[PDB]
Amino acid sequence: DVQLVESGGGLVQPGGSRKLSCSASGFAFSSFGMHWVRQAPEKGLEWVAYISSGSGTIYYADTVKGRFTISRDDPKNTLFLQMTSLRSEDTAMYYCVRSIYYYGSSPFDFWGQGTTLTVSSGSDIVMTQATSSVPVTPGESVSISCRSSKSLLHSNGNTYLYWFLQRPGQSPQLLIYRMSNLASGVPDRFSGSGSGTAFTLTISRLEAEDVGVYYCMQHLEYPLTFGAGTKLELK
Amino acid sequence: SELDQLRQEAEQLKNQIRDARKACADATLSQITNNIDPVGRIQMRTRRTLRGHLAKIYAMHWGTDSRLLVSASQDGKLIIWDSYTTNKVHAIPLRSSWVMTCAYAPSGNYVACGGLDNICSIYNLKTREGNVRVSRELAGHTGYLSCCRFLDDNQIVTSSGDTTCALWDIETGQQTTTFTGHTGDVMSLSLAPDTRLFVSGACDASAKLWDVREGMCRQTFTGHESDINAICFFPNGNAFATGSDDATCRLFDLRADQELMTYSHDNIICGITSVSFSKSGRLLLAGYDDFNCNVWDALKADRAGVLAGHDNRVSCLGVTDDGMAVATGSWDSFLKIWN
Amino acid sequence: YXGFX
Amino acid sequence: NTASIAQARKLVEQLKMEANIDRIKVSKAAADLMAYCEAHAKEDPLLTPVPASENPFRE
Amino acid sequence: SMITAITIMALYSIVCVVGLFGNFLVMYVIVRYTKMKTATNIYIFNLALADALATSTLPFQSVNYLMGTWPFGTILCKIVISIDYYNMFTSIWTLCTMSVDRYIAVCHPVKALDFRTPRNAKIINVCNWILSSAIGLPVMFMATTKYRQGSIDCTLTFSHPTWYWENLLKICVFIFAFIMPVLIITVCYGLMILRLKSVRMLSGSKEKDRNLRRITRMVLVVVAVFIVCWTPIHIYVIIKALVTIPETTFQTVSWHFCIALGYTNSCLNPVLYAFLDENFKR
Amino acid sequence: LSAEDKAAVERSKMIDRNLREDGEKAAKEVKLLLLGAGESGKSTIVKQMKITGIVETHFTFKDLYFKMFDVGGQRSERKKWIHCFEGVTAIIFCVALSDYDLVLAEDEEMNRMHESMKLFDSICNNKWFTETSIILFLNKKDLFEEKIKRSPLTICYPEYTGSNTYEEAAAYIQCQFEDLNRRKDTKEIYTHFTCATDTKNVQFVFDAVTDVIIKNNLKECGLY
Repeated sequence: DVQLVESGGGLVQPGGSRKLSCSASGFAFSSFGMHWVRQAPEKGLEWVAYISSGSGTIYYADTVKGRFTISRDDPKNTLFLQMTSLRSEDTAMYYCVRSIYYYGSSPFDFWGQGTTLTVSSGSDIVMTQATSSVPVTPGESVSISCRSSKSLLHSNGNTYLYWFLQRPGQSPQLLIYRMSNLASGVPDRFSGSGSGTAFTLTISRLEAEDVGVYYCMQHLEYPLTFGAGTKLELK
Repeated sequence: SELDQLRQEAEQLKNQIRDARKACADATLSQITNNIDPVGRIQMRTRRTLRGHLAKIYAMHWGTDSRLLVSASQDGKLIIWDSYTTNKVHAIPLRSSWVMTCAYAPSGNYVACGGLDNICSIYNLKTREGNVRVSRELAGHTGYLSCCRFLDDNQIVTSSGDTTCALWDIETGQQTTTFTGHTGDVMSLSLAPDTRLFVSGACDASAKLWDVREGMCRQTFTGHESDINAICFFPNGNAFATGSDDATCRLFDLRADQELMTYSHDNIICGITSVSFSKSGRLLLAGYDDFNCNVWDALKADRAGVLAGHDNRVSCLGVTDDGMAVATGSWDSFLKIWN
Repeated sequence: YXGFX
Repeated sequence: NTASIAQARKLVEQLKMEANIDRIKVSKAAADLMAYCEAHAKEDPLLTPVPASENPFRE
Repeated sequence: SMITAITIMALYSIVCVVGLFGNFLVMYVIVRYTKMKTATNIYIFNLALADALATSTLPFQSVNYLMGTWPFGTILCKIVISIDYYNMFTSIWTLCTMSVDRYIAVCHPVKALDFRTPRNAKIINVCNWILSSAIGLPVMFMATTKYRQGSIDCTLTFSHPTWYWENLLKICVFIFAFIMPVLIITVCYGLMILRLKSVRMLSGSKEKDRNLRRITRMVLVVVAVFIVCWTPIHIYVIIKALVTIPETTFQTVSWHFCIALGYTNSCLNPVLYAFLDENFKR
Repeated sequence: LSAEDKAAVERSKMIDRNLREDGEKAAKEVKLLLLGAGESGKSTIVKQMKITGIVETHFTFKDLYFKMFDVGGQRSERKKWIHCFEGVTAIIFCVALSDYDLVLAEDEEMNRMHESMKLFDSICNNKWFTETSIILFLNKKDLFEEKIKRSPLTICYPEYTGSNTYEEAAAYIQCQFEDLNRRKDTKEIYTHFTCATDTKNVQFVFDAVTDVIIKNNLKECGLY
């Protein structure tokens, strides 16, 4: 049973410091490139930091480099994020995300429960979901769209586009990796297609639990960037 | 004198079968194929060298996507390679390092291996935990595991030094069908394309065709003078070659129930360790103790080419399902990809 | 060695 | 002794079956192999190598 | 006159061309066949590299002798002098390291199992390079061009008192590049031979006794070649530092012969180790 | 180039380093192949070196980690798997001295002791074991002392003309086994007269293994 349990959140004054922790159990933590992703209260997902398996490679988002430090303690199966000079714009839910990279793998396939942080009072690829919400009725078929400011198709043949679903009150869940691959455990009623710059996630015979916000994400190059999200409302 | 009357009756049945085979040998494939053009210059080059094993390699198997392959070595490691990039995808540590065979499931979800531990271990490559785990240890053979091939994610056929072959139900771990009748160590087996039949090669210098679902030997093929180390079906399932210690490869047609051709050179005296056909069946690739791989014209028996890139015994080889490449594995601890 | 002076 | 007699009738039973199979002529058998090679020769990349742009191990 | 010049040039050219050709051939053979799997091959490779670098300085010395002037400027002057000292130390201490490695391999086999890994051999070789740089860099800084009586001289300069720093440098070179290496090599190889005399694989049959004899001969030859090649130049340097000896054509030829004989170590080293190695004979 | 392959190439190097570090442990291993006819005293030696095909045991002695493989039950042709043991440090061949006088079985071709010589001949002269040291444990010397009092060695060696003392018989038996080695100059046999109570035999194998390591190191260091 795979578990990631974040802790350390709370209310902090601006300019202060706070260390978040992510506790891993039920899998081979060490061989997993961890990722911190955050979500502002009424906003979308934003990638924060990445530390590879073995800690050999570390990447930060522009808005956090210099201030945040990501680390991992492999013997105790724990991930850390040391934050300093906290601003009001850092107030968000912080998700710990595991991601293993090899031929045919499914990155970003498990997200933590999230911990809440409250702070008191260009070259990046732009991901575009032009439709902010869609009203649907059960049994019908929906098509969500996403576009990238750059081609996501690589010379190796892969197109690095991921779809996530965030149900209300829960953490995001991987649906599609590399545009067409169905994530493990996801019903075959989801399917993804596209070419190069424009992409489509299609649901057939949508059920009740399918309601939520759908995010696209590019993994072509760092920083990883998400779409604003498309919400599925019941009629 | 019942044993006397039976031992003499077996000779009459053998003579009847020999006579029946002679009766339908009105010609030889070699004279039938005299008119077709030779294949000519087969100039294969090494496109990749797979480094990382630290002992002799005894087996490898291409995945059905023609990109991943698994290799087994006496350093106790089962390595899965991405042959396009040479990246190692997995390194599986084996409980027993005395392995002789490995296999890739056609689904890609599992690998198998085994050897002098007399056990066929099944490994789950797609766990939620993120690492590779032994999912089943198939126990019951009484000699070393010489070969294994998946039928699907739940069934696998094994060959053993105990002179038997076996069909296993992986879920229950039980031998559901046994294949007895060989009188010497079984060294190699080859699955028919439709997986309804398989052929086995044994140290009695005979090959036997087995019906998987009925569990008995349909046909027996003799002709080799020494150990059969290797065997491979013709791509349409109607024939199969047989690598042997007698420095010969004797293609046997199933429906004609006899040898069609021998592939040998007067200056080749070493054993053959491995055989495989190209996608169209025109080329027969065979690995030799003399450190080389020879490429034979399967229709005309002329040698078409040589792969000389190893410093020690070539112990295994295989051709991708799409035919695009052949991999060779060697006692020198390297694999090479050729096309 | 010993060269250059 | 009891093992040689048990194997002896099993060998006769197996030989009886093997003798009774349907066999085709070698000429017909040989023709089928030739027909397969020609029909599939064009899709064999080891026989007729493909351009480097079509070659995964050179791309 | 011209006779002595010609002969000295010939000596230098012989111990230059032969040294470079032999060491480059060794480098090629190592890179293509052997491969860096064994600890010994890494030592032999680094030794051949250092020795080729050392032999690469000989044409510049020959040219300096022929014109009696250094035309290559202060840049090359600095670099050449530093390279020459760096090579001397790296080659000598590589031979010392190899002698210690063989002594450990024979006398302490259990500890040799953990110590003699190729990773450790690379680490030790790199360490030898750093310690040799600890002297090569100061030599590079102190090296400069000075106007001589004739035209210009690429030599070494010293702070006041000049005699003090000059004698210090000479003494340090003599101790660390001759006395300590000779002692380490001789002791290590003596102990190795003594241990080998009491091994059941070389104390029985006449063929096994012949094997022990050839191993002992190998050791004695390597030690003798090192001593014969390096001792005369060091003796000459000490004599010229302690006693003002009048200059003669005979003194010039003998001096340049002693230098060439020092480099003869660099010329015999690849042949002795690389060519006369049973492992290379395959 | 290398968008997500960078993390894949990084993963390949991270597990390629663990292959190197796992081969460094294996390179320090002393590999021992235990051979011998059934009941020759193999399992007594296993107990001595201690507190399904290839039964394995490991032990430490004088800071050397030994790994010993007892082929055990392996009903198959040796020639098909024996080459797997190319490169073992040493073979330990156990011989039952007291088996020399054992009566032939119902259809037995030859007596037990001569069967041991045949196995030794095949192993010692095997093409895969040309450069492998053979250590010979002649076991059950205690039982031999009882048997030789009443049963003459001529039952086993019809050509033997000596006396039935331990010293004459033991030396002759040892000689008969060692004479089978056709490659004495390249291969060395280490003969010990162990028993059920002997304890210096583990020291004997350590001393024999140390000489083998010297040969390997001399070969590697170029001195051989």
